[PDB]
Amino acid sequence: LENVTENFNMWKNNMVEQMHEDIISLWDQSLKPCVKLTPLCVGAGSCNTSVITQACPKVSFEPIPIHYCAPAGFAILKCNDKKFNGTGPCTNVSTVQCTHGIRPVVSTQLLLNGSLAEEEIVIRSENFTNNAKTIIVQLNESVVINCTGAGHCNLSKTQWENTLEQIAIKLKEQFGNNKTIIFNPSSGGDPEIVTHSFNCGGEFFYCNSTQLFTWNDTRKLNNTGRNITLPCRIKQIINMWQEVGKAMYAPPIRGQIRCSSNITGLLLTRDGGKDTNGTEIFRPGGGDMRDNWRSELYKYKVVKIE
Amino acid sequence: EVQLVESGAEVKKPGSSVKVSCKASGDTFIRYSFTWVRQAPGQGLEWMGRIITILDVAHYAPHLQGRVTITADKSTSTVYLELRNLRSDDTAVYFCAGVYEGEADEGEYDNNGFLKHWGQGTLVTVSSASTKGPSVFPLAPSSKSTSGGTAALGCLVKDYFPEPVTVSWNSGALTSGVHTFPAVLQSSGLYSLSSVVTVPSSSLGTQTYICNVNHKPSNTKVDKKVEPK
Ligand SMILES: *[C@@H]1O[C@H](CO)[C@@H](O)[C@H](O)[C@H]1NC(C)=O
Ligand SMILES: *[C@@H]1O[C@H](CO)[C@@H](O)[C@H](O)[C@H]1NC(C)=O
Ligand SMILES: *[C@@H]1O[C@H](CO)[C@@H](O)[C@H](O)[C@H]1NC(C)=O
Ligand SMILES: *[C@@H]1O[C@H](CO)[C@@H](O)[C@H](O)[C@H]1NC(C)=O
Ligand SMILES: *[C@@H]1O[C@H](CO)[C@@H](O)[C@H](O)[C@H]1NC(C)=O
Ligand SMILES: *[C@@H]1O[C@H](CO)[C@@H](O)[C@H](O)[C@H]1NC(C)=O
Ligand SMILES: *[C@@H]1O[C@H](CO)[C@@H](O)[C@H](O)[C@H]1NC(C)=O
Ligand SMILES: *[C@@H]1O[C@H](CO)[C@@H](O)[C@H](O)[C@H]1NC(C)=O
Ligand SMILES: *[C@@H]1O[C@H](CO)[C@@H](O)[C@H](O)[C@H]1NC(C)=O
Ligand SMILES: *[C@@H]1O[C@H](CO)[C@@H](O)[C@H](O)[C@H]1NC(C)=O
Ligand SMILES: *[C@H]1O[C@H](CO)[C@@H](O)[C@H](O)[C@H]1NC(C)=O
Ligand SMILES: *[C@H]1O[C@H](CO)[C@@H](O)[C@H](O)[C@H]1NC(C)=O
Repeated sequence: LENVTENFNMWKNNMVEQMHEDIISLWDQSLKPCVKLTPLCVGAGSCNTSVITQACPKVSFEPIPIHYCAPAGFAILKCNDKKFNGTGPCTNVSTVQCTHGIRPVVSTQLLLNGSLAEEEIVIRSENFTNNAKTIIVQLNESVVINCTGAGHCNLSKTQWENTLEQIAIKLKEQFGNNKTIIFNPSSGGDPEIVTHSFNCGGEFFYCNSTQLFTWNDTRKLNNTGRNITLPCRIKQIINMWQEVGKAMYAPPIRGQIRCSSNITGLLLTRDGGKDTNGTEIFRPGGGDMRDNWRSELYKYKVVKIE
Repeated sequence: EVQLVESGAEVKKPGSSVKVSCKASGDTFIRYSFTWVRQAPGQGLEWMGRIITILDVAHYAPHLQGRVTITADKSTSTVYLELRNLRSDDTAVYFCAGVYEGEADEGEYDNNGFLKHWGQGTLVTVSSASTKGPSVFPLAPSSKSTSGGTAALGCLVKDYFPEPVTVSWNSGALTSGVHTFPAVLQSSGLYSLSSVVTVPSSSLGTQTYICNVNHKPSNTKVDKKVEPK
């Protein structure tokens, strides 16, 4: 550990933007659409769409862990604490060569294969007061989730029920104990944000996460169900996360696509409610892959040599 | 299960531009990708291009890039094919063809190259000639050539334009035992076909033979008495 006190701000961390831009370029030479459409305006309202048609090679895009080592004239500083807001003065900081192996998983609503919370479930937010700022949840115990191009994902109803609890409890432990915690599905928006979207085998899965976010701080949902089955769908025409615009990928082909990932975290986003009675409603969120990266770099910060 | 309807056949002059319509009905428009396939007379299918409708993107044939465009009006449910700088060789029957793609309105898209649903076809004649009704000339029944059984006679629809032309004998009765030949393009820029009917000579002089030629384009319907002259 480094014997000094420094400031950290994962919400304004620059490595996030440095990885994000990398992960995008890690996408332009691995997953290339058959056609990519992107807004093109002079400002005069009228906006032509810039079209691009390239080969559409079916590649089973399988993410490789990524390290981030400071070159020279630069040093990475890691924060150490069982519960770090990731936005303030860190006491147990410590210089490191490369950040832990991170598997740049691009997804929405659920953070897959990320890094678990050592102690307990932690939830960071650039401002919990602002019903506009994504709440990044960090699970201390991942929940396996298996998706298949066959059309769905299975999740443990047990583990997911617990998780919502040990999350619902960490929420009120920030918005007011004497406050009811509820979970509802997406409010609306793009398919990629409304469902738990992500990529598996180069196939863009779109799983309906209603059964994962319709939890009332009162009842249950395990009648005749041992596992939660999200009705997933693979799309060819998708909205790009790298930049405003659609992109069409070629249909599936491999006799079988399969994924078994660790739900290591979520991206929630409680609704304003305009100071109404203690009844905070949290819904799935994300779509801004940087929050993802953040959830992984929340305790890092590269700095110039002295 | 869609049904494709096309715009009318148009007679365009060299260096011009033509736009053929194609009404798509009977199903979800945006779930189809439409393709234009042209075919010159006597010639065979030539891929003109295809529009991934829903995406509003269209790719074209190399030898056409620049002079062709494919667009779709999702509102009216129509697809259009526009060729500019028309040459004579562009003269052909332009087919409208489509294929289902899947719940495209839902992100699913097969992006199929084949064409399951075809249009009725729209003919476009790109020539410097001018619209002009035909002229029917009777073909004297071989009276000094064939006998004993039956003799063949007919008509010679010469110098007509643009196309096409229908033919029937005896007001539409003797349509049997008749061989109406495909028209032929003359150096002038005009076409000319021929119709014939091998019928018994013993019926020459009682059944006044008359081929009924029509040419809606010029709006000129012609009837000619083929007397055993
Ligand atoms: C379309 O976008 C282009 C930008 O490349 C612009 O110059 C043009 O004025 C717009 N209008 C057209 C051609 O549709
Ligand atoms: C954090 O994880 C431990 C087990 O790893 C669990 O016992 C504890 O309750 C969790 N904290 C909560 C409730 O968020
Ligand atoms: C997910 O698949 C793994 C094997 O990779 C299996 O051990 C686990 O039981 C599955 N989880 C489900 C279907 O709940
Ligand atoms: C919750 O608010 C306070 C705790 O700050 C507590 O004393 C009070 O009894 C509770 N009232 C409500 C909102 O039920
Ligand atoms: C699945 O999601 C749709 C919207 O994406 C929702 O309307 C529907 O009721 C959901 N079905 C389930 C599994 O409850
Ligand atoms: C949440 O509560 C509503 C009404 O009380 C109920 O219809 C819904 O099923 C509950 N969510 C689940 C499945 O736990
Ligand atoms: C609810 O269902 C789960 C499996 O889906 C089961 O493990 C659990 O025991 C059930 N609840 C009870 C205690 O009846
Ligand atoms: C990560 O996910 C796999 C896939 O189900 C699971 O089997 C494995 O135990 C998980 N490892 C972790 C991070 O605990
Ligand atoms: C890690 O998560 C990804 C999600 O994109 C999944 O495809 C992969 O299988 C997971 N790791 C394992 C167990 O292979
Ligand atoms: C909270 O519930 C509703 C919110 O719509 C409000 O009308 C009511 O006054 C509040 N308190 C009660 C009655 O629970
Ligand atoms: C580390 O311990 C030394 C004791 O001399 C102290 O000067 C320094 O401030 C400490 N650093 C930390 C962890 O704050
Ligand atoms: C960091 O240093 C503090 C001060 O002694 C100590 O309490 C804490 O356990 C250390 N954290 C770790 C395990 O790096």
